[PDB]
Amino acid sequence: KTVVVTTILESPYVMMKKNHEMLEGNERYEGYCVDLAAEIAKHCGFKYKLTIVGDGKYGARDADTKIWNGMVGELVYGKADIAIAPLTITLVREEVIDFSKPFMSLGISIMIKKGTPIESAEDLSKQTEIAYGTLDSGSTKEFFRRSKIAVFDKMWTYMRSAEPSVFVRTTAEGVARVRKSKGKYAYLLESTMNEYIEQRKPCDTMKVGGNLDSKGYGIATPKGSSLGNAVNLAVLKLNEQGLLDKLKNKWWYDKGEC
Amino acid sequence: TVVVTTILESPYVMMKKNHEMLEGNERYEGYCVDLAAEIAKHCGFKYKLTIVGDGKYGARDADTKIWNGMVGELVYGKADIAIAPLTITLVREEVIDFSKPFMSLGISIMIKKGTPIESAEDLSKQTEIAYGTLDSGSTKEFFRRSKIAVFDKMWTYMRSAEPSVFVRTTAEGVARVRKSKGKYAYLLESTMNEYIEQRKPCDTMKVGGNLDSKGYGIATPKGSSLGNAVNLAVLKLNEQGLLDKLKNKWWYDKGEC
Ligand SMILES: CC(C)S(=O)(=O)N[C@H]1COC[C@H]1Oc1ccc(-c2ccc(C#N)s2)cc1
Ligand SMILES: N[C@@H](CCC(=O)O)C(=O)O
Ligand SMILES: N[C@@H](CCC(=O)O)C(=O)O
Ligand SMILES: [Zn+2]
Ligand SMILES: [Zn+2]
Ligand SMILES: [Zn+2]
Repeated sequence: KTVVVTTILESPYVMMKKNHEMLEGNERYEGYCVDLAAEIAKHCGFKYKLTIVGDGKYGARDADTKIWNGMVGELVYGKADIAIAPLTITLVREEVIDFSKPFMSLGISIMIKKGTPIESAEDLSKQTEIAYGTLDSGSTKEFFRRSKIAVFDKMWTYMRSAEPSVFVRTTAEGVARVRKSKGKYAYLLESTMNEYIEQRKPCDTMKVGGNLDSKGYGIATPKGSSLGNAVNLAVLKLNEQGLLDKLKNKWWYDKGEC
Repeated sequence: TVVVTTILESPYVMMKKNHEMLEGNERYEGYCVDLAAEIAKHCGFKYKLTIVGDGKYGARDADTKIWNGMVGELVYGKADIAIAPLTITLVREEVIDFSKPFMSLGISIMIKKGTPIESAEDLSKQTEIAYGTLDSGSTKEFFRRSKIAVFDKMWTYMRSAEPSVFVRTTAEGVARVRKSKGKYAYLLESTMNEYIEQRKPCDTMKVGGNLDSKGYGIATPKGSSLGNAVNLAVLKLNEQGLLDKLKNKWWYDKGEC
C-alpha cells in the first residue's frame, strides 16, 4: 500500500514549489525532507504520499486532555505511517513513537538581529531590555520547561510569565519578530533553522554563542511499526554514502544569499 | 550481573594510577566508566566491566565471516552490553543493536605541529608525508568503501603502502605521529584527536574539517531486552545535560595545553 508521510512546511525542509498550483501530489513540494523522503522510499521500495500536518505543529501532549497534537499525533492516532521532517528525538516522544538514528544534528541556539548586544544564553538571562522566546509547541519550549540548569531555569521563569507572550506559532513568526523588533527580541530556535536564515536575504540576523544542547532529528514511525527497522537501516546507508551531507549542502549552503 | 565489554582507550576507559590496590570496576576510570555507572543506576542493574580480550572494536573477517572485538563479544554471547567509543555503522547494525548516539564524531586528521597539511585533499596530493588508520575499526572501513575521489585515492595509497601505515591501537598511531618528525599523519575520530590535542607534550593538532559525521552508540546483542531500557537512559542522560558534563570533565577540565 501507499505509505502516508506526515511532514511540515518549514524552510528549507519542505516548501511549496513556486508553480505548485500547476503540479500534483508529491510534485508540489521541494526541500531537504522532500529529497530525503524520495531517497528513503526508493531504498526501502515503497510508494508514498507527502501530506502536510493539518494543525501545522511538531507535536506536544496537552497537559489536560493528554492528546498528542502535530506530526506526533498523526502517528499516534494512525493518520500517518511515517514522519519525515525536522522532528526532534526526545524522551517523551520516544515513549509513544519510534525514531530512527538521527539524520541531522542540531542544538538550541540564539538568533539575534545583527548588532544586538547579546553573546550567550547567560547574557539573555542577566538582562530585561531584550525579550526572548521560542516556538509555542515544540521541543525547544519543552527543553526550557523541564531544565534544572540555573541559566535555563531562570530563562524559563521569565518566558513562561512574560507579557505579552514571547512564544510564537511558527518559525517564520519568530524570525519576523526578531527582524521587526530593532534588536529588542531574540529568538531561541534550532541551529539548523538559525543557520539557514542567516544565509538568506535580507542578511540581518545572526546565530550567536554556542548551542545550548546537542541532539538530532529522526525519522519517526508508530510504535512497533514494521517500517521502523528498514527506515533506520536506510538512514545509516544514506549517511555512509554521503547523501545526508550532499543534501545539507544543497539546501543550506549551495543557495546561500549572504 | 550484566557483563559489560569495553576497551582501553583514553579518555573513555583507563586504568587508575593506583589500580594495583583496587578490585573489579574500581580499577578503571574515564568517560565510559562514568557512563556505565549512570546507565546501571538508571536501569537498576549490577555490572562487571571487562576489557575486550583481543583489544579490538569489531570487524568481520572476509574469509571466515567471524566477528572480532567488542562486536564479536556481543555476537557470540560473551558480553551483555558494550559501553565504549563504538561507532554506529550499517554493517554492525545488521548483527547487533545500538542505542541512539551518546556522542558525536567525525573522521579527522592528526598532524605533528608544523606539518604542511591542512586537509584530506592535501594528504592525497603528496607522497612525502605518509598516513594511515587503526585496524579492525570503522575509519579503515570508511576508506575501504569510499567512492569519493579524494578518499578512494587515499585508500589506494594506504592499502599498498610499504611499510604498513596501519596501526593496532590509537596510542600506536599517536606515538607514530609524535616520533615521525612530521612525516606521518594519523586518521582518527575527532573525539580522540581533540583529547590528545589537550594533553602533554602538546605537539599534535587536529587539522581541517571532519571527513564524515556519525556517533558512538551503546551496543547490545540483537533482540536483547536491555536495548530498549539503555536507549531510554541515553536519551534521559542527554536531556539532563549529563553527557555534556562528562565530555567537559574528561576532555576540557582535564586540559594540559
Ligand atoms: C550513524 C549516523 C546515522 S548517527 O546516528 O550518528 N547520525 C549522524 C547523521 O548526521 C549527523 C549525525 O547525527 C547525529 C545527531 C545527534 C547526535 C548526538 C547524540 C547525542 C548528543 C549529545 N550530547 S549529539 C549524534 C549524531
Ligand atoms: N524540531 C522541533 C521544532 C522546532 C523547535 O522547537 O525549535 C520539534 O520537533 O519540536
Ligand atoms: N570507533 C571506531 C574505532 C576507531 C577508529 O576506527 O578510528 C570503531 O568503533 O570501530
Ligand atoms: Zn539513493
Ligand atoms: Zn543520573
Ligand atoms: Zn582471515
